[PDB]
Amino acid sequence: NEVAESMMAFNTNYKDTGLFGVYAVAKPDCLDDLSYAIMYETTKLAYRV
Amino acid sequence: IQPTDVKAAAMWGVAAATGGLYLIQPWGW
Amino acid sequence: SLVRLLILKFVLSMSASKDVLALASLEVDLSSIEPGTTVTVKWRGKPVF
Amino acid sequence: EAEHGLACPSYPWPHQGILSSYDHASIRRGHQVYTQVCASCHSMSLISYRDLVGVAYTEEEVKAMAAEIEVVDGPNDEGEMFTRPGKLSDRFPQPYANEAAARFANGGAYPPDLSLITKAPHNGQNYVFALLTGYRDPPAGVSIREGLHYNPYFPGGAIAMPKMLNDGAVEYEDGTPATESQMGKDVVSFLSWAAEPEMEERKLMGFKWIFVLTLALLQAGYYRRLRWSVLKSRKLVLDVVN
Amino acid sequence: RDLVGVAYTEEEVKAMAAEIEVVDGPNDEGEMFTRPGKLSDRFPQPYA
Amino acid sequence: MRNQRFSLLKQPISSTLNQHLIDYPTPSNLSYWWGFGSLAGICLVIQIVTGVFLAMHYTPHVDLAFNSVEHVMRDVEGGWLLRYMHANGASMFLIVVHLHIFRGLYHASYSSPREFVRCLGVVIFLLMIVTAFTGYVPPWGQMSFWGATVITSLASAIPVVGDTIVTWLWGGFSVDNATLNRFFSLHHLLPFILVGASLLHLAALHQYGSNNPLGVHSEMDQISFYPYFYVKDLVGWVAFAIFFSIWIFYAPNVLGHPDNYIPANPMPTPPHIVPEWYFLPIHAILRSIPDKSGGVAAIAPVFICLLALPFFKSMYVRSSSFRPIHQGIFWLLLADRLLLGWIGCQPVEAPFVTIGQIPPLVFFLFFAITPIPGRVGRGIPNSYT
Amino acid sequence: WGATVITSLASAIPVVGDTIVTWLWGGFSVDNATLNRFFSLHHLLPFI
Amino acid sequence: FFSIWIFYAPNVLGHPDNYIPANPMPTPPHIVPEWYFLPIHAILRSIPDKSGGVAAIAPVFICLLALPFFKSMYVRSSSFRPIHQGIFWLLLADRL
Amino acid sequence: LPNAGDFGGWFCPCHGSHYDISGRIRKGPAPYNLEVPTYTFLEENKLLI
Amino acid sequence: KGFVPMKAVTYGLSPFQQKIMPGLWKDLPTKIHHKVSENWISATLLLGPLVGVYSYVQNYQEKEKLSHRY
Amino acid sequence: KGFVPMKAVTYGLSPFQQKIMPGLWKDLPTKIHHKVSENWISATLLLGPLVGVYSYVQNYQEKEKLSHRY
Amino acid sequence: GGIFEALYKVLMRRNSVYVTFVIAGAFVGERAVDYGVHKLWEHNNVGKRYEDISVLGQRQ
Ligand SMILES: CCCCCCCCCCCCCCCCCC(=O)OC[C@H](COP(=O)(O)OCCN)OC(=O)CCCCCCCCCCCCCCCCC
Ligand code: HEC
Ligand code: HEM
Ligand code: HEM
Ligand SMILES: COC(=O)N(OC)c1ccccc1COc1ccn(-c2ccc(Cl)cc2)n1
Ligand SMILES: COC(=O)N(OC)c1ccccc1COc1ccn(-c2ccc(Cl)cc2)n1
Repeated sequence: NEVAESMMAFNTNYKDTGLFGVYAVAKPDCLDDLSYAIMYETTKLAYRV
Repeated sequence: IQPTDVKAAAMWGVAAATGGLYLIQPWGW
Repeated sequence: SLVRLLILKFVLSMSASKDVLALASLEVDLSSIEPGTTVTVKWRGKPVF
Repeated sequence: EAEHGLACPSYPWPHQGILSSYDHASIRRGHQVYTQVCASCHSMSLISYRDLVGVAYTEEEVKAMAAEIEVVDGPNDEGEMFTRPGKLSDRFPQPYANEAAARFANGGAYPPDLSLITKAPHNGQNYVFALLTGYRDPPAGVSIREGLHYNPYFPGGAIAMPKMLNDGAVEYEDGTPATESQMGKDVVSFLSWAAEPEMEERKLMGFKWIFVLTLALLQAGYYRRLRWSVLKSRKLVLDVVN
Repeated sequence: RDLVGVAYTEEEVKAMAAEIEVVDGPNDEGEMFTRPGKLSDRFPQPYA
Repeated sequence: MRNQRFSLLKQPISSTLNQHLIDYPTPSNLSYWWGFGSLAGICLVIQIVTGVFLAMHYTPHVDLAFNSVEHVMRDVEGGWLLRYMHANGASMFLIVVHLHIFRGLYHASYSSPREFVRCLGVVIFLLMIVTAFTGYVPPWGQMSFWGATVITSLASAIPVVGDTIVTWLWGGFSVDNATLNRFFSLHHLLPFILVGASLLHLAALHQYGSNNPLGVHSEMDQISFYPYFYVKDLVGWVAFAIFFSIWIFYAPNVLGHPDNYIPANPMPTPPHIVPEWYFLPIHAILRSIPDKSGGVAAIAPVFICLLALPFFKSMYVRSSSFRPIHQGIFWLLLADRLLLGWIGCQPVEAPFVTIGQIPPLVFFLFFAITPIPGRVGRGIPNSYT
Repeated sequence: WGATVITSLASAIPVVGDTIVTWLWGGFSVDNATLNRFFSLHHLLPFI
Repeated sequence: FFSIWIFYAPNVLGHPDNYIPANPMPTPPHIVPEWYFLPIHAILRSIPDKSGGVAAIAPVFICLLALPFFKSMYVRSSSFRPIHQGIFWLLLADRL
Repeated sequence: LPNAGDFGGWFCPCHGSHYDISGRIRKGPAPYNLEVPTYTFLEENKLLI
Repeated sequence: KGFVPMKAVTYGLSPFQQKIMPGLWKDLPTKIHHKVSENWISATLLLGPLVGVYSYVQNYQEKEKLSHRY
Repeated sequence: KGFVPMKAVTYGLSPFQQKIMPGLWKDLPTKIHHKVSENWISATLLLGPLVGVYSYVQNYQEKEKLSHRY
Repeated sequence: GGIFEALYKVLMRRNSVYVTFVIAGAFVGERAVDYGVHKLWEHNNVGKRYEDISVLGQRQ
């Protein structure tokens, strides 16, 4: 759908905590359909693999 | 996955029977 | 529960009234005819063959 | 000052309250004051015989109360009318044949229908009590016509109904002394039920749903303040001073 | 009144209608009576 | 468009509902005074649903109409609830709309660019008055006959045609069965015109959006309707249903007249003919003129000076928060519409003939002393600077 | 005799259907409870 | 066309039996509906079981609601389709 | 309707119930027999509804 | 139709990190004094002409009632 | 939604330079022969099963009427 | 506070016992409140019911 310039998933570890997520770069009129697609596929990992 | 999709989806068939006799008590049938 | 109360009160008012149910059982008489013929007499809102 | 009447006081009726019911032994006694003192010139015509079953009488007692009157029934196979004993479905009987024959037996004045008479005037329960037990002697300077009596609570001061609740006019079947103030209180509790026969099914449904709706109001004020808390506590820096 | 102008004059219907007795409402004594018919009345019924 | 699908609310089958009821941008500082407009659309749906079930047991005939309403109250299952919801529900529909109108006068919501939103709502207020009046006749009591006589004969003071108007509205020489049958047919029809004129009145507001309690340009701080103004409108629909349930179960006859429990008799007159509480202010203006043809001509300038508020211009400040003099005139007009309602249920005598002639004058001095602050006020930035 | 032939055709539905027809009728036959509710629905359905 | 039914033949499309007031004791000899209900009235009386008669009216409105969901047909118009065109005129002879 | 049918029974041209005079159905979709209520003589010929 | 170009920085917390209810009964004496020392000329303009007119009518009707009595 | 890029040349006259009505009764014998030699298998499929069924019913009812007569 | 994680532990991680609990919990609650209104009623009115009529059976 060309809704971004670039997309990247990250995963950082520390001694007691960490961070898991997604980083994205896009044009200002694409931010609704991009945010739907990011949240739809992360939550699907808890349901349907 | 896809089994757990339907293995969920057929108990809303039955959440709806706890609901289908909840107000009407359809009696004769 | 509020959707339960309203929907039942609108649908039960269409059922049958207290004055219709008061005219549902009574006692009436007939007259005589000859073997093999037909005459009817009324009871509540329908005939008696 | 005598153009709308005198103002009636307020009596503590036993069915006034948010959880108060009818006194059903006083409805039972007030139907007996009506049927012996009142039904000779007043009609009800909205109340049936089947409406007292379960309120003041058993079904066997109404099937022997209703069978003491003759009711006109439709045409036979010869096309003629007849009479039959009454049933449970029948209405209370009419004293007259029409409104014209009702004024003729009463000096021109018409005695109204009493099946809704506690709702038809203002303050309709304290007015019927104070009128029936309110026949007095006129003040100094007022004269009344012949055939009219002085009641200060009637608008005008001159009513065409004579005083009818005298001491001992009814034989109560339960050992109650039939005083004037006793029969007046008992006939208004019967007339209150007849206007509003739904009051007990109504006060019990309204306590169930005002209580249940004040629980949904406590849920909805939490749900509102939870969705609005990210906006109501945010910090904002802007660059502008004045 | 429906025959006036179709087959009869208004004077002929006012003498055709006045030959029947029609029941009229209660008087000041609350009783029924009979009166001769008018232009507004319906055709009479043979039975009850 | 996009190349494949996404959220299903952005599909054509649900776009008109998404962009106008879910994602619609709203000013973030709207108070609870912006809640009475969806509350009035619920009161209109209650009247339609309750009246469709009431009309399955009602007979529009002069020999059968009073006894059909007592048959509902006594023999139909739950029928006393169906009548008390409909009689008291017409009083709730007028309380909510009266608080709606006084919001728009305080914050000057009729102003540009929102003139067509004001003028479509003056038409709605006229269709509500005709519908409630024409429906108060079907019970056919002593106040349903002597109120339709006092109002329909008031058109006999219009010049040469006049007396041909009233005998065409009546269908005869008086109020009778030809009048009760045509008042029933128009009463099923006019609530469905009122529905189409309310959807049209909302398309005119979604062209410019809503006003706010500060009165300013608001496009830099706006949030969406769902969930923020849906969950605070839901607090208002539950506080309303409690207040509506103390009128059905504990006081169902306080807001009416006892004389409508006597069947209609055209030979005697009731001692005092008083309308419902929500017609009492225009009933006191109509009886304030000692000429009758000048009484009909004082009701039509009520609906002319309402329809001609948003067309005076020079007023750049909208909200009464920043306008200390016009704010004191608002509370002095509200005290006059409550004093005209008191006069409209009093006898026509002394002293209520003088106290009922000055408040019709003060009511018409509100719409002439608005535009003079539209002249003296626009020289404020050149003096206070 | 057309409202009798059609509304009684719902009495062949399994075993909640004898409670359908006497709720549609408002009684035990086609009568004044049925003519009054057929009029109210007939003003409503053209606007849907 | 509508004015030759109001001024010159206003009762051709009705039944005379609706000018007798309703009597629930006798039955008319033949109960026939209006002309526009006659095709579904003949399907409803064609089943010799009654519960299978209500269950032949509901598959009339099911096979109507499930026409546009069969797919593989790229030609639409019956002008270029000579066999389905002859089936159209053979269905119209059946509804009459 | 009486006086017609495949027997002379109770012809019903509503949806085609051809009865016999006994009352139990011959050819048609009437799911039951006709209702049988309770009645007996007093002496001679009047049997009560 | 809806665009104003802007420049600002906003910070925000989560709903499940705050106290939702206790900010209602917080300083209700201070809240009451703020509303009635700022809205006391708008209630003297709403109730004022109504208390003064009701006093005139009850005095007029109590002097033509005592002038008709013999 | 509605764009097809195209290349064509069109010429057109004015309405008040032509004859509006006479092109109706122009060659009506030729027009009639074209419609009935191209639509004669669509009317043999519409009237055919109706004329043949009406012939069956009138013959069935004329042989059970002459078998009931004495 | 340990009942609060344990009650969310079992039931609502999906719509299993959500659109079935709210229905079946609407019943035990509607019968818990209809029972208490029907016992506060017959405690405020003693001696006033229909079965408290001393001459009930005997009209004659
Ligand atoms: C072989 C078929 C079997 C028989 C038919 C099914 C049983 C008959 C029951 C009748 C109801 C029919 C229900 C079917 C509707 C949905 C079917 C559908 O979505 O078709 C799919 C079609 C193309 O599908 P596609 O996008 O390519 O993706 C599929 C790849 N796996 O994409 C679409 O068509 C969807 C886009 C149009 C849908 C808009 C709504 C059309 C009406 C559907 C509702 C059914 C009628 C109800 C009345 C509607 C109004 C209230
Ligand atoms: C003598 C026959 C008669 C008797 C018996 C009778 N009434 Fe009346 N009643 C009348 C007449 C006549 C009027 C009309 C009075 C008038 O128009 O001024 C009337 C009027 C009334 C009114 C209306 C008062 C009003 O303000 O309109 C009430 C209430 C009433 N009666 C109640 C009763 C009750 C209760 C009893 C039983 C104790 C009773 N009546 C017995 C003849 C009677
Ligand atoms: C399709 C819509 C409606 C229908 C079919 C309808 C039907 C009826 C019927 C049958 C009655 C007579 C029964 C009775 O007296 O209670 C009535 C009365 C009445 N209607 Fe409606 N109604 C509708 C909408 C409305 C609306 C929208 C309003 C007000 C804005 C309204 C106001 C009234 C009033 C005030 C009464 C008088 C009731 C009384 O005081 O007893 N109606 N209506
Ligand atoms: C059936 C009656 C009515 C309905 C359903 C209705 C509906 C609405 C709704 C839903 C809104 C938006 C929400 C809100 O601002 O509160 C609104 C706004 C508005 N309405 Fe009404 N309304 C009705 C009557 C009226 C009347 C009688 C008037 C004026 C005489 C009016 C004038 C306005 C105005 C001026 C707004 C401005 C919005 C703003 O100030 O931000 N409406 N209406
Ligand atoms: C609910 O109805 C009543 O209260 N009605 O009507 C039976 C009543 C009862 C008694 C006395 C007066 C009325 C009417 O009072 C008014 C006062 C003004 N209008 C009016 C009506 C229509 C139009 Cl277009 C314009 C003005 N009506
Ligand atoms: C204009 O009405 C008539 O001609 N009516 O009705 C009095 C009539 C008169 C006589 C005999 C039969 C009818 C009815 O005929 C039919 C045949 C099928 N439906 C039908 C109706 C509703 C639904 Cl949902 C589904 C099917 N009705």
